[PDB]
Amino acid sequence: QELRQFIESFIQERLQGKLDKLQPDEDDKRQTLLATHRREAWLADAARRVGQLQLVTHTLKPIHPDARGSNLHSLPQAPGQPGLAGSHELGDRLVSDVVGNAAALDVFKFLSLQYQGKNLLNWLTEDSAEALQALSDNAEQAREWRQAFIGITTVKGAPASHSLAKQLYFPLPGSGYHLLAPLFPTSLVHHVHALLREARFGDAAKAAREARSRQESWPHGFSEYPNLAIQKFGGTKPQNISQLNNERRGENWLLPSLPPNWQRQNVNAPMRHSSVFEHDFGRTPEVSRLTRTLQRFLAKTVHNNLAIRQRRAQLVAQICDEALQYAARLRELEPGWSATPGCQLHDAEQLWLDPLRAQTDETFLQRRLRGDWPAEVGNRFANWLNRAVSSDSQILGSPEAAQWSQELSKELTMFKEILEDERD
Amino acid sequence: LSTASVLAFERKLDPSDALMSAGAWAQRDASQEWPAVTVREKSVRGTISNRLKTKDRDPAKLDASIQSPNLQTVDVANLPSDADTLKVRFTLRVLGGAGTPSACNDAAYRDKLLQTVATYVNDQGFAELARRYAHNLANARFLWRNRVGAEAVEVRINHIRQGEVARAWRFDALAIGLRDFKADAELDALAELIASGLSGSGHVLLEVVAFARIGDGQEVFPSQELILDKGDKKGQKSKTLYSVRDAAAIHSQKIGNALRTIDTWYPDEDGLGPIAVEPYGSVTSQGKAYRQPKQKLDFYTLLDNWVLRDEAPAVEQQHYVIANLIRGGVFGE
Amino acid sequence: LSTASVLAFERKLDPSDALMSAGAWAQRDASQEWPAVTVREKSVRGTISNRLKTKDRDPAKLDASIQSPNLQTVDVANLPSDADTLKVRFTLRVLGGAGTPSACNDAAYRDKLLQTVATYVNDQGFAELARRYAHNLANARFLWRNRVGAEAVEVRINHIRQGEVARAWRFDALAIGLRDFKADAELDALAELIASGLSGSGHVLLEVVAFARIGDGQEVFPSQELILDKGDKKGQKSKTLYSVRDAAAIHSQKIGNALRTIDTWYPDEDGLGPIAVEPYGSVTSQGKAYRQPKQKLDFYTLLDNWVLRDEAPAVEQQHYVIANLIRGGVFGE
Amino acid sequence: VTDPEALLLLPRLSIQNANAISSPLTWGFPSPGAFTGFVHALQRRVGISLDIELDGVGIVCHRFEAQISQPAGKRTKVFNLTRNPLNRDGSTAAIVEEGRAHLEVSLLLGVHGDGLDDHPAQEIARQVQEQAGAMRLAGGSILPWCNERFPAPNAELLMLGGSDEQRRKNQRRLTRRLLPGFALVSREALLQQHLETLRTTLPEATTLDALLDLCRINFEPWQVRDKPGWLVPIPAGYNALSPLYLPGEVRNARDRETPLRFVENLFGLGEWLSPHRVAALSDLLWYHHAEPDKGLYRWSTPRFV
Repeated sequence: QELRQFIESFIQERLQGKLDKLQPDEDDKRQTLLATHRREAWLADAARRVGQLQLVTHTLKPIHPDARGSNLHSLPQAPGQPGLAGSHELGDRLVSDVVGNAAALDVFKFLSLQYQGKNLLNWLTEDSAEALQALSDNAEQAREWRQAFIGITTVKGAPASHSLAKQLYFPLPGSGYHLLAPLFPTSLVHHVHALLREARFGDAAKAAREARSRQESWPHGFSEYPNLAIQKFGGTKPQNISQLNNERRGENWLLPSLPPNWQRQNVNAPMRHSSVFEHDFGRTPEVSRLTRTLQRFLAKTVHNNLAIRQRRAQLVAQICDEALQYAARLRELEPGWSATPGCQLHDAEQLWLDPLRAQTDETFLQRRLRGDWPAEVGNRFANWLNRAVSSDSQILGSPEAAQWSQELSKELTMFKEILEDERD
Repeated sequence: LSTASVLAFERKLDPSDALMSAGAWAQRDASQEWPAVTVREKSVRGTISNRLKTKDRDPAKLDASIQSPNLQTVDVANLPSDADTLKVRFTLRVLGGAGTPSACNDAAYRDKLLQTVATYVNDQGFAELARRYAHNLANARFLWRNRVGAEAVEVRINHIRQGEVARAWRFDALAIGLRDFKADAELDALAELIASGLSGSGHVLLEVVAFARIGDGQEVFPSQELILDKGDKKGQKSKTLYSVRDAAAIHSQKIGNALRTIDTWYPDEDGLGPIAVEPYGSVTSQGKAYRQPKQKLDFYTLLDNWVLRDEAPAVEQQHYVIANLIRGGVFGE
Repeated sequence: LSTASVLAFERKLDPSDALMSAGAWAQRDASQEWPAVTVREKSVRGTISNRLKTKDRDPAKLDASIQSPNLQTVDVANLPSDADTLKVRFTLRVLGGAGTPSACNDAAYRDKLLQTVATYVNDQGFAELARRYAHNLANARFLWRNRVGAEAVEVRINHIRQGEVARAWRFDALAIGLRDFKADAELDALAELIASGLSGSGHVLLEVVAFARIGDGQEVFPSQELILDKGDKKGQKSKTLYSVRDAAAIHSQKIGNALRTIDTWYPDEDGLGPIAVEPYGSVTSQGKAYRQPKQKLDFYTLLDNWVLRDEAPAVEQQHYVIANLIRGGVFGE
Repeated sequence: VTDPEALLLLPRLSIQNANAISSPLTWGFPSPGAFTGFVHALQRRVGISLDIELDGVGIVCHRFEAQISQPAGKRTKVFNLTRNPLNRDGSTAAIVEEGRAHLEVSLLLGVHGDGLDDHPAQEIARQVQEQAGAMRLAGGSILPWCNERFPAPNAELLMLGGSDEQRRKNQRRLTRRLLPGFALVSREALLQQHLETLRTTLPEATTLDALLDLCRINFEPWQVRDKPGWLVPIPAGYNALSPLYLPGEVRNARDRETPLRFVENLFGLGEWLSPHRVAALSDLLWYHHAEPDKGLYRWSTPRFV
């Protein structure tokens, strides 16, 4: 019955935080007003003042200054296909905080601790037998409180919308169009903020930085979150959506989604001496990272052969594909491709990096400026495979030591198929 | 037939963000390889020149605060010491289907607006709006602050149908002003092109090249961006400019805003010249929104009584409505 | 009458950066290909030359902190060893239309401000103010520390309108002094040129060559960025120098600030030396502000008591208000 | 839902002023549903007169910057904005933030039509390429033809008809013009078996992609764990939670002859792949389907390997 034996005590514990809002005469009137609620009549005053609001979990009023939108946080299940990830359920730490227009926080701040440990949050829709016994008054005041509680999550079924609700056609399979208006899930984004602020500073940052600085780790869940951008919803006047206080002043940040060429990459094979004229290098920083990722697992143990059975030769094919991507990137930034100072190794190294057709060539221009001979590129791939990892004289006792040479031959076959029509 | 309460239109004459590059005059006709004028870094030491408060003056606190100035590392985009000109190059297109909304509920309001724009085009052509949108390419208004103090600024326009120039026109952007609209002989052929491509047929494509001889090593003004506050009081201000391919560029919406200076029909005076054609026509460099909802000349009243109530406004101010159709917006309440 | 809460101006005297380069005297006439003074670095070793308030000044702290190193890396720019002169070459261009503001709220304030400037101009021209700017190019003040202890500074100023030279000016910047403003028949022609470019009659581009001889392999003083005396690994960069495309240089705001050292009309003194025109006209080196807002004689009182309250600012000091408009800035609340 | 009669590539679809965020939880490359809607609108304004049919798209994502900035050296980023016009009161507008990027892409499609059955080849390809550059794709206008037009005319590369070895050499005759990019494909089975394999702590479903855009490590009791690619969440469909509606039931729709459903976002992950490491180029298309029995209005890549 924690609405009279704890509700009279809660109106009294607000009658100790009501002496702060108390002058003599205007404060005696304020004590008469707030003691028509915090003495005996909290339900009637709360249902009169806050009876027609709308709480939410994902609304759309904050996508424009003076717009309109939807109010529905339901659908707590999705029993269909296990191939997506969304707002089908929260599971633990269920939160619900939607803005609406509820201005009196002190009428919805002395009513939430009746369900923290009890079932006083289970009478927020109906079935108020203890909710009518935990009032001490007749059916009128408890009915006003029940009206203010049944309007706090009012769901008519058919919402309304404004022109700026971002309404999108989605095509059926060869059929008509169900137009979709997506919204902005506020407590879901703050759930992401709960996990992120837990794992960005406080515990895991201090732990990971000091731990991987010197020694101070039992290895636990610690990680780094790069490339997150700030998305604000009011700036220095935030009264759009809920969960919006003076550390959360539009402080909704945003996980990264960049493509495979987000940042920039410096060139490593220009038409110079140290760029192309010394062409037995194959230099690249991403190739250095791939070589380090190979050399960190250059020993096949007695356990992880199931995971190390398709992750080495496939990674070497990915490194050859990264070399092909480097050749493609070099295949656009070469306006002048011809003989010059620093083109001796680049005369045969210019097969894949095919420069522009030389004007000084004669009718037999397919020998030095039109060389369609990508067979020494197999020799360059053989040199790169011999210089990648030092193949020992006794590291082939198992079926994956000479299989390294078989994977090198497969990479050389893929390189021959790729450079079968390089200069042509 | 009522107002369609989800109502919208698309951009027509939607240019691209123009790169900038610099070189010398009379080497101007080989301008395909000019180096990019990249944004660079410098740093300023400020002072107290703000209008401080009327009775917070304190003639010792001022001396105590000038000795500790504020520190800003603002950006700049100078020309090189060899350069003398400035190339501004963007690409422009019209999408066609002018009166057709990309969002409309009422097939009654849209039905009335069909023959509204249809008898507007069938009555008279866009030659008024053709010469008015051609006098924001025929001068060089799209280079905004680079126009003042330039000693010779000119714009070379060349229309392409294939991957080559169909008909080219070359101008002198300080002959015609920012203020007057006058018809020429190198202009009305361009006007018929932009008019007959601007109706509902398909698309048109124009590449605009402008040569503002701004001086020698003198800075240019790429458009900066808005920022929220950074968490430092030493690198607080940065004046971050705009770059496309490591190259200072003007934004697309600003370089289309300079296209959109059309209307001299706003009722106040013919002193400011044209402003940007806007619903509730408002200028940033003037402060307040002209054409108040009290007076008739705002947009929704003209469009509603020229479509719903069928009372046509005079042809002097009808062009405002078609001009901010070509602008487009989001409409309804 | 009210004032404007947001108001601004262009700068009307806009110079470039000044990239410096050294060379030998008397072959200075062929100085089109002198190599740039390149910013090098060197490693210095600090000592103790700072005040100590004796909160820890024990018989061990000083002869511990002497042996405790504070070695640093500074940036420095010397001449080539067979060179004794410094060439500093910037371009100056004047816009004109001096008092017409950029962006102002009220339409009522701006018309009487423009007519205030116009009754100033046809009352008296820009002649005295252009002479006072010309004495900051004839006297090569823009060489800030590269001028002190120079044996002979001289100034070449040509006039560019096309790729040509209209008239030249050779100014022995030490024979005429920094102290007194005196007129010369060749200097008043340059005053006439800036007075025409500030009026509106003809744009003007000038380039200013400064041949300050110093000595064989001496040390020049280019501009310095915001120093980052950061969290070192025991010894980091403590001063850095302004570089351009392999060339040390001076910021444009510094050789603008040395060019607008105009006013001697400030109430504290008049013959001790002119300073730079600013609101609450202040010096960073002197650490004070002449023309306090306790006094009348600053800008923010003369402006709103000459526009609004219609009082004459005593023509002796009316030149300051116009020179601070030629400065340009952020005005209003 | 079938591999095409013929492919159709557009090598530098240089676009501009795109939408960066595209969903409330990411900001990088935009949604693939934007591209599926792009090709549905292309099919609407082309293939009803030229009799083709477009189902899937192919992203390659050559180069991608974003108007983003670093505030004071923090471990975050911000967005660059655009100035809204003046409010009716004329002081300043209600400024609202959104990300705007300038990317590069090339789209390959899937055709069930008569491009070489009753019409000629490069006529159809040239008219579709010439007509494609008049419409927006991600809230941003396509940067039109320039010096990038010089490799832009294309073939109309058949797949369903030809020699087997020339099926191989035609699809890698299409790969030779596609090098410096990195294609986007989904990882639906990897989503499934990577949440189900890692169910040794908890069975939660939305914590999968919420625990992959980060450096997971259980370090030494310095060895960074084996990253299998570029683990990054994508908006992978639309769950329509509330039931259907009518044009007269919920007013303020766009057209009043098509029904309305309020919808929410769904997050799978999409790896980035070089085009060399595929099975075939018909095995990477972002299709479309709607299941109105469910709420799932979900696009997909069937048979990504």
